[PDB]
Amino acid sequence: YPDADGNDVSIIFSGAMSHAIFTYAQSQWNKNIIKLDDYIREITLTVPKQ
Amino acid sequence: KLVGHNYPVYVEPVVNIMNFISARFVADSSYFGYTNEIMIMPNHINVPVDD
Amino acid sequence: HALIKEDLGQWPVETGISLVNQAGVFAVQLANKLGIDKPFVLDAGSNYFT
Amino acid sequence: ANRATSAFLDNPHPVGVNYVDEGSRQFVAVAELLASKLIDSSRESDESNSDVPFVQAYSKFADDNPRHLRVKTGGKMANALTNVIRSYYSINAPAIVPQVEIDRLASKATVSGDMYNSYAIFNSVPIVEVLSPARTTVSIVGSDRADVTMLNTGAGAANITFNFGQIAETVILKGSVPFQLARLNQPMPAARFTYKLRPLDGPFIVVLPVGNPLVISATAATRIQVPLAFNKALVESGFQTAMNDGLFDIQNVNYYSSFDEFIISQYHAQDGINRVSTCVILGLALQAYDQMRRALPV
Amino acid sequence: ANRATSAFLDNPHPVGVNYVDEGSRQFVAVAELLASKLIDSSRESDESNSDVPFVQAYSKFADDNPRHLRVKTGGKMANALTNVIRSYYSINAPAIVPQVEIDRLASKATVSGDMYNSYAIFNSVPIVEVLSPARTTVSIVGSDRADVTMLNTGAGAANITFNFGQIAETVILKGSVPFQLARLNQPMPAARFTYKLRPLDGPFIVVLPVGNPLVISATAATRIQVPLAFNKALVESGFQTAMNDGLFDIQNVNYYSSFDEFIISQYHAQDGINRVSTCVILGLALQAYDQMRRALPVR
Amino acid sequence: ANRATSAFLDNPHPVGVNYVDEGSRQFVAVAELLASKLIDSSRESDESNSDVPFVQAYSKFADDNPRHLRVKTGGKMANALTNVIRSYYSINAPAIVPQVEIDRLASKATVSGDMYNSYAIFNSVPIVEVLSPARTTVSIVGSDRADVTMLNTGAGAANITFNFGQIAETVILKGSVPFQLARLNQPMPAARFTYKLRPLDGPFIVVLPVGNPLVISATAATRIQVPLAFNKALVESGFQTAMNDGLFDIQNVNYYSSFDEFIISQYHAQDGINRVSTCVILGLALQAYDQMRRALPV
Amino acid sequence: MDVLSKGSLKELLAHLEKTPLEEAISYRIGTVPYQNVLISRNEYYNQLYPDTTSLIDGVSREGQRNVNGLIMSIISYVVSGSGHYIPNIGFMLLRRSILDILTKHDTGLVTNNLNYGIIARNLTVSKMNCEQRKRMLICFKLLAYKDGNQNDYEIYLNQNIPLKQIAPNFIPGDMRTVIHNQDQLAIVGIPAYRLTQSTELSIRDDNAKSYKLGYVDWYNSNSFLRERSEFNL
Repeated sequence: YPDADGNDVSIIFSGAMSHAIFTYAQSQWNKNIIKLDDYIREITLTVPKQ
Repeated sequence: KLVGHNYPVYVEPVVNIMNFISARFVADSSYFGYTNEIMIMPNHINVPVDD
Repeated sequence: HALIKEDLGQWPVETGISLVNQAGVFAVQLANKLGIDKPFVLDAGSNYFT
Repeated sequence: ANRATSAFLDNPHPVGVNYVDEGSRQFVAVAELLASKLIDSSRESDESNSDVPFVQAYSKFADDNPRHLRVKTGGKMANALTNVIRSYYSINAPAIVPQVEIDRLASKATVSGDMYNSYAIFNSVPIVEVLSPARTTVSIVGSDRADVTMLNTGAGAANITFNFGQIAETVILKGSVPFQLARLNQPMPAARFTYKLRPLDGPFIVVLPVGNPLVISATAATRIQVPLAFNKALVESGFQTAMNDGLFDIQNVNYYSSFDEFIISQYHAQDGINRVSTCVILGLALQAYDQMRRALPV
Repeated sequence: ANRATSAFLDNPHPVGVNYVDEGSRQFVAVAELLASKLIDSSRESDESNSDVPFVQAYSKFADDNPRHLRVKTGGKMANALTNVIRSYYSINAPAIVPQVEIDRLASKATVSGDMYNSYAIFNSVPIVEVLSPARTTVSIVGSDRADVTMLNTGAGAANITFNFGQIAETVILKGSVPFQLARLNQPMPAARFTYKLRPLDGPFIVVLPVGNPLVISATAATRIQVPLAFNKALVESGFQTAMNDGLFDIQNVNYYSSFDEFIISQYHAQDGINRVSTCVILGLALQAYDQMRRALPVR
Repeated sequence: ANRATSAFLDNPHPVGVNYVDEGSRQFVAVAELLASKLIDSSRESDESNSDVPFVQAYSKFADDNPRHLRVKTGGKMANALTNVIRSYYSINAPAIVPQVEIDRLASKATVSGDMYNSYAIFNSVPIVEVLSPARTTVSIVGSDRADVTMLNTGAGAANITFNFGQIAETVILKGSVPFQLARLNQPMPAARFTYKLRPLDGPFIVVLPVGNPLVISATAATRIQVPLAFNKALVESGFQTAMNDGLFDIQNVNYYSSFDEFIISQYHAQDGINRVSTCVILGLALQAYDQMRRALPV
Repeated sequence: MDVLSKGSLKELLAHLEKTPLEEAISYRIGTVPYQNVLISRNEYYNQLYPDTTSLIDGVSREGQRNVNGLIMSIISYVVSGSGHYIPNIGFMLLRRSILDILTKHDTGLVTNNLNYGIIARNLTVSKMNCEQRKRMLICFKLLAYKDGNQNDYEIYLNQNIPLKQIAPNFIPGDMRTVIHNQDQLAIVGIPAYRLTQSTELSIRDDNAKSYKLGYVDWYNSNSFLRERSEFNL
């Protein structure tokens, strides 16, 4: 089923530890996935002013 | 240097994932096939068990 | 009788050796088995039947 | 010979005699460790925008996964901790929780139940008695900082006897004006503002001049053996939450403003050594109560 | 009849009514989160003798790269935070931070601006009024621990009324000598040292015998809903720092020794429930202020 | 005319002048850093149910592996830390620790011994003098919260002069009843409960009406530059531990209730800016002493 | 941010045609203007910085319920970027375009009694820059020509000589004047790279600086976020 955003949520039968380890891994990688516009803003701070 | 190394603020996600699995390995031992206590008893002693 | 079991494999441990060292080594293998060692995003929205 | 004493040292009620064995001590230590992770997971979940750390922490604490339409009570551990705190305060409180439930909960985590690893300094001032003669008025106010006001209306200078007990390690006396203090049957020194005394040195005599009031400010430090995880800031917060929640409300028990006053009063009572051991276990239990209640507001 | 009241409960000045929406609450939470990173990065920079950890954190906080010629004060984020703090304290302080800047600074980090996740305990004892007969003198001193000194010179014993505010949960009374206290129209119990009271039950009456004075020491505990990031130690430090820097120097405002006195006094005024929500947001803002100033020092 | 002063501001003893260079400052910083890991190692030991995290932390701190035979003392670092604490308190205490030993211990961890990175707020209230006319009684009591009780038995109102020094930044005055206060050569305002003052402004005159006594409660805030690692909660606990452990028992020294009183008293002495830097380093040393001794009681 | 970006008279008039009166009115309660206040500028001074609040600041302020308040709210939006708090104006009036209010009689608003000198003083015309003043004079000319007060607008310009030099060269109701106009009215534009992330002393200068610095980010991201809510309306 869809969430508030466009992501798709899968509700399945699975083990508790496999669920905890997999979902925690998803959160850690998802923290470093950012929009291109935010990426461009980060670079502009590093590069010279012109 | 290995002993005294401090975790950087922006640590790689793989380090966080491994620390999560390592913590679960010690906290939840039954999932991985080891325990901290066993009981050896003769057969004629009757004890309540998980039915 | 029926039962549901979660099988994550068997990982023997040694009493003399430090558990943290063994847990960390087992953590690398477990991450590789689940496919979460490298940056990834889940693509499972197509795994459905109507 | 009038006698004045500190209010909080008067009639300490007996403490509970249950849940003090080695198995029960492990339960309190385990609850503190699991509650500390619960409060840390909640903080991480808010910033990280992912609820996985909290779900894992709640599953360990409550043995049941969080649900959206159900209240986050805390499970059997939360209920057990609440009732054990009731038993610790008074000997008249019932011991509802069975030993089987305590042992099952204590097996969730492995932690030493040792309560003598470290120490904590407590700042209550144990003025057991202040003996004053006729025509002199003495008033004692305060527990953290004891304020003794003496006024002499007699013809000549009077002697006031101070008894600080034998439990406290050091007591520092400060006066609004320089004053003379010496031990019993000992020569008086010259007047000075500040005195550092050992309470076991004996009862002390203070020379009180005629005409002007003299206020002596007392500060004390006592060392009590506590587990290494003992945090005084969290214990005090748990104590006041426990009182407000009403689980200290039993018949014929004394009430105190802080855990500092509660533990010093029990120490100075008869068989105070045995009472203090139960109080330390209560303090660690209150520490877990504060962390769990803040994470899950019920 | 004589009336005595606590000094800090007298005339609480109105608090600000701006920057209390959902977006503004997110800005305060982001500032607290980013200030915590700044104070941690300065520790790492000092240990490693490198400016790399501090430059990364300062750029995130201030959206600008540190320069040797200029002065490091926190940038536009610092300017907004200090000016919003003044707005919370008084309604006389203006609102000069545009909504565009508030929205921009709230997008730096993703947090939930919920100020009711947790609770905190405040120890200020409210004594709204103490009523005494003609021939009795009553003096109230202190806020964290209130010492009430009472002396009776009349022929007969005097009844003295103690009124604690309906807000406080628990009040504990200890006397220098045993005394009798009971609720209104209730039998007088035997004299004892300690009483535990719930102020909601009603006004209390204390019987004063003729002779030596009686001093009553009062302590109180009140629970106020706060965000999980709330830290009383950091909030108290920020409150004194703001006072010393002159942030609270506004016309027709009252001054308090601690944040505990401020929040309790505003709670006991009319529309206190509305006022407490703003004070809590000010508490988080002061927590962000304290961590920012300690990271970036000015002699 | 009578003069009343704060008890804790009287006769500050000279502090030590040794172990205040760059090399010794990094030694105190290393001890604080390594003692923090000693406490944190205990929590890590509980999680893994192993003593190897504590062994690693103790070995770095003490240059030797812990033994079950003997009590853990901390080794050469503990001996050096105890002795420098004694030297900081008094000039009469010997400087017995060699520079070479301080040199070696400071190289264990990488730190900068800079004690001016941050600031801390100290709450002691300095009342240098209260000048009162005849037939009036003035009593000053307290350090964190100073209560000044004033009674005049004369025919008319009396003027009381308050001198709060020049070091403190903000002083807040709260009265039991509304009173009048103004600076020298200024008009007197309407009676008001709360006054905010800056001690640099000058002496302050309070009208004392004839009748019931007037009590003024004073709170002060002073900012002193301290290292980033400063933690007032840990410094205060270390001060009480050192006093109980007999690290301050030297001849011709003054004793204080808290580190708050100690640092302000030396600040207000003549040429007091010299003492502030030394007292700050002592505070960081006491912070390390509190953590080291709580992990390894003796 | 959109209104301040327009740099030509024909762009500004086009924007006012599509913008409802709701965007020129704030729902934030704000503060009373014309108040002497002390603000914190720690980048420059340790002490508090004296300043006075005004309607043409970038922050919403309390407004009056009269017609004068609504016209002042419209002009403040054009020159400063934010309106004022005037509650319960009416659903029908708030749906009308800003240009409809200024230049059309079907709205139901009467503006004949307006004094242009009083409105300028209330908006602190002495503190307005050349671009802001030209925008204000455009709104006055549109209101004057709607009411038949063309002579009053000219006489008002004669009294204020400095305002006469920068008066816009367009006659309402004539399309040729708008086409050939060469005025520059851009308060906010793509910044010159020399601009830095630094604070300014005055309230007006800092708020204007905030709009300038955030224009680049707004330009790139406004279209998608607007469309994400506009579709399926």
